[PDB]
Amino acid sequence: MDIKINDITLGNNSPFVLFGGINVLESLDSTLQTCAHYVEVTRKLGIPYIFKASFDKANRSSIHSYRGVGLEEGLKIFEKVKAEFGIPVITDVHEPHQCQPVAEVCDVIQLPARLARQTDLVVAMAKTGNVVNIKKPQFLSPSQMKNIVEKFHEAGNGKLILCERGSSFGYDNLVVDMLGFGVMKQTCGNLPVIFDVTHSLQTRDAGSAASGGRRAQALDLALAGMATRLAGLFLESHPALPLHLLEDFLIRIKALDDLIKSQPILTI
Amino acid sequence: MDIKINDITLGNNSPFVLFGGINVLESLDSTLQTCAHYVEVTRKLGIPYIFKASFDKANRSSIHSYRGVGLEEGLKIFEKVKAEFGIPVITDVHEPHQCQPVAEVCDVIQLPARLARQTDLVVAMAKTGNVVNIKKPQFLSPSQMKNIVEKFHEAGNGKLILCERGSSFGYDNLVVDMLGFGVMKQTCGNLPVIFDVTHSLQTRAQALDLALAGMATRLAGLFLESHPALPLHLLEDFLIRIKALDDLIKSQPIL
Amino acid sequence: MDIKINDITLGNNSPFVLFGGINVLESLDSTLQTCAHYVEVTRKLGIPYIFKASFDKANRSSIHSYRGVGLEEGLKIFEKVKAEFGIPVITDVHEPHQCQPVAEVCDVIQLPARLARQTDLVVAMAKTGNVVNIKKPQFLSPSQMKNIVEKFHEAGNGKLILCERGSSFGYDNLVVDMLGFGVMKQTCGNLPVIFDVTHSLQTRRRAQALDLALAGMATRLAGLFLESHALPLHLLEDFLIRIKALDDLIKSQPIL
Amino acid sequence: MDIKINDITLGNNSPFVLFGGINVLESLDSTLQTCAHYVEVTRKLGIPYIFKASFDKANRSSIHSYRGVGLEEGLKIFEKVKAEFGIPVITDVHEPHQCQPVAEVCDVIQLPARLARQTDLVVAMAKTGNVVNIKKPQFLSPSQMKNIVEKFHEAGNGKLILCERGSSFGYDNLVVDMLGFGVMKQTCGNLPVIFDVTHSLQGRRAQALDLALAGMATRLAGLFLELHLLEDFLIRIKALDDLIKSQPIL
Ligand SMILES: [Cl-]
Ligand SMILES: [Cl-]
Ligand SMILES: [Cl-]
Ligand SMILES: [Cl-]
Ligand SMILES: [Cl-]
Ligand SMILES: [Cl-]
Ligand code: NA
Repeated sequence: MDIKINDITLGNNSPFVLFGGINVLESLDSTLQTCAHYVEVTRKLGIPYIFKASFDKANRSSIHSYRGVGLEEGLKIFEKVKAEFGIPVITDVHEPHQCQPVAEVCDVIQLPARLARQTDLVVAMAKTGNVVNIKKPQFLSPSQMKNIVEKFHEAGNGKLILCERGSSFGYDNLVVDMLGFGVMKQTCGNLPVIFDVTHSLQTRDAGSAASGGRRAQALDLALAGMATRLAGLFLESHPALPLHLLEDFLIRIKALDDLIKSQPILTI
Repeated sequence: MDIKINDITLGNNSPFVLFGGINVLESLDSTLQTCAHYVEVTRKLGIPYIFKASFDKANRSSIHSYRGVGLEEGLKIFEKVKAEFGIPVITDVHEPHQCQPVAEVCDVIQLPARLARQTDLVVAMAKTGNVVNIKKPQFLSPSQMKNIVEKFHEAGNGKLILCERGSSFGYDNLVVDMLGFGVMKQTCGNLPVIFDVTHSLQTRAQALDLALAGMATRLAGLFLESHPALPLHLLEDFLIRIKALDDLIKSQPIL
Repeated sequence: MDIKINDITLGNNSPFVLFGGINVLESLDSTLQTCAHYVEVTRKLGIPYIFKASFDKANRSSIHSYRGVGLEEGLKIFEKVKAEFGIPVITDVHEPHQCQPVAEVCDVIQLPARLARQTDLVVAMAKTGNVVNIKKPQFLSPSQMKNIVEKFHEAGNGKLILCERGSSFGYDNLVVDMLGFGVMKQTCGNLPVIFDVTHSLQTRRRAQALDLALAGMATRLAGLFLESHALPLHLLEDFLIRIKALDDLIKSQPIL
Repeated sequence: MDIKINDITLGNNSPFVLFGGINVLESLDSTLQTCAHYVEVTRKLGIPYIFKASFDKANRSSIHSYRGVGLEEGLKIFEKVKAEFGIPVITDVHEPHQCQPVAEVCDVIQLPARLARQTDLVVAMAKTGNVVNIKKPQFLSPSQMKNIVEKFHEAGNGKLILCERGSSFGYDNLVVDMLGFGVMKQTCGNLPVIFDVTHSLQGRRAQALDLALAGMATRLAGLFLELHLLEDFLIRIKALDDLIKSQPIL
């Protein structure tokens, strides 16, 4: 099943879409500057791009870390991003009451992994009728995603993206099961699957030392996921991977994606 | 560090405290019946007791599933439990705005495991000044519980209980690392550690074996659910065993 | 099901049996001294005791680490232990050809975890007719132990002990699933289940070994398997006092 | 570091090599038939090929299960495969005494994962001087492969292949950590790394293809694989391998 996002077609048989941006919105000027870097690199390669940021992030690593400019100013920033660059945008919500006003502006709304079973939020997000990105909790098996999808369907919204972010592996933070992508596609009606490679490399479960040198293998992880035929890649980059590297990185991802997406799926 | 909850002393070198009750509040009358059973059993066995129930199941599998009586009616039920039996109670909170009104009634308020990183919720719970029960996420290493404890300390509340509920073990399965208890005690200032045996068994006579094993490591409390979950009529027999072990362990000097 | 090992009764409802000793037989005099310390302490506390050591350790940290005294001299050392102290002994085997000569001397023979699905070794061990200790591999689940037990039964030997040593948990780490003991008892005919606390900790000390040991023994087990040099040898008495306390309590109550 | 196996170059920047065949050798005729199929498919696609089989099934579910032809007859069959098809072969060894006679015939000898810490087996395999395929244990972090490599080096054999076969994930289940390939390359001197997709897989056809594609995207020396399913698979794997190998390393 494909999802149309303005001009973009998002789907597991379509050219991959890049989701990226900044962690939290600070100001119009800082946002436009960072967005412009992604837009310039993606335009150089012809890759569809959706800008991501949080306006009120409730799960930062300290309780006084800045949560973002907030709903009213955040939406004004997102409006300007859409107008200036002509791209769609994506943000997370965590309060049911925020869903409707966010959905007036933001093309895709995101269901934080920790909240993925929270019924009042699921309903409120569903009722917006917007595209929704469902983050797969690290503690949920891929064959359980169908239950979250079922709740969205019960609440009347089928425009759903499934977002892989890794699975809990010992006290070693996260491992990504490359088979989980296929399990999701098969059980959830071939909804668009996207791969959050950045959060798959998170180390808040066990601390950074428990991940050893393994996180340096991030291009590899991205390539490996995209080899399984995916609608998109969710990826953070700042001058997260560095920006001199972003073009080189996307060249490799686009090469693989183009190769994969050009071949018919295996005969049956 | 010990925590006083009314007349109860909760701590890792004190007689274990039972946090027991039910999944979800469904009516006044069923709640009082179940709680009466727990009170009568625990009083005769001499086991300190805190009554547990959720007022809302916020993450059931269908949007049409029964969620329980809800906040307003749930607090009325908890007020009646406290009046009738004179015991403390515990319930979970899911939204920052629920924290102050829940804390006015419920002695202990509980941070759900999946919400343990929600900073707005941590702050709102902390501000209540109530005793807090921190459910350890299945995806968190025991040496990282300190990170949650640090947030509560920064928010000005140190009356914290650490609650084991198992660790993810592959897909759809949990294991309880019996060494984690000691890791939590050493790295979190010997705050009370309690064991949620019920949720640790998320896919028998297995509950007793697992409870015994956890309590062998010397813990402040046991957290469990029954249904009229352990069959309610087996409660007394179950607790006799747990108390026999707890008494023995607690009588041995710490090494 | 109980197993008699000389005058010892091993079983999940009997007083726990300590299986203790050392990693690798490296000498005669030092072996006897260490064994003597275990004997003195277990006799003082009334705890049944079986001395454990490897004669050939195929597991070493370097290619030229000493592998141990070997079969012939190792069996001689075991003979001396048995003559001097009058206790049973246990050791591991790695090759079918070693089964007979080791079984003639040793009261229990051990199947290494890595070899637990090696059919030729299983058959050769079964055919000795000796008591066998089956080490549960860290990569095998507790409900698969019944398949190893079946192979021994097909080969004619039912005098089997199941030994827990933890399960793989992420990378380079072990966790002991306290529920596995019950799964093994239920699916394998209530054969004796013992807990190798030493090897269950090898990726993680004294206070840890105690907590883990107590936790396991709370589940009602036939025995505890440990190495010293590994627990410091002088702390053996204190450690066993606490284990025996819990074991006596548990074992004195009927099963629920 | 590349390894030459006859006229095959095996390395992490070379065209991938297919290791495949059958589980356990049962007869000459069925072995030659299966091998001929792999040869015909790999030749027409231009993929280097090494034939794999065990002479013995060391783990069977019953004591009375069929065990395979055994060492003596197994080596006679491997000799005939090499004479008929002119390809290298690979088999596993389980006992030190088997190492020298197997190495006389088999180009690559394999260290089973469960036996990777058996020091006497390592030494005996090293002393053959043959190319060795080291199967990574399901509990070991990829950085710990360096400790096994060190042992082989100290025993005088540097012709080593590291082989991924998945990692234990709870009970009775495996996961392949796609980050581990790079870790093994970086910590073990860029020895060839190959991916045992068959044993990593605790329809199922489509799963094997997804997993194989994902691992080969990390840039590997080779792969193990068990109406024309082999060729359809290989066509896709070769397409991806060729693309990956044509990009400079980042
Ligand atoms: Cl903080
Ligand atoms: Cl998560
Ligand atoms: Cl709960
Ligand atoms: Cl959890
Ligand atoms: Cl041992
Ligand atoms: Cl093992
Ligand atoms: Na004997």
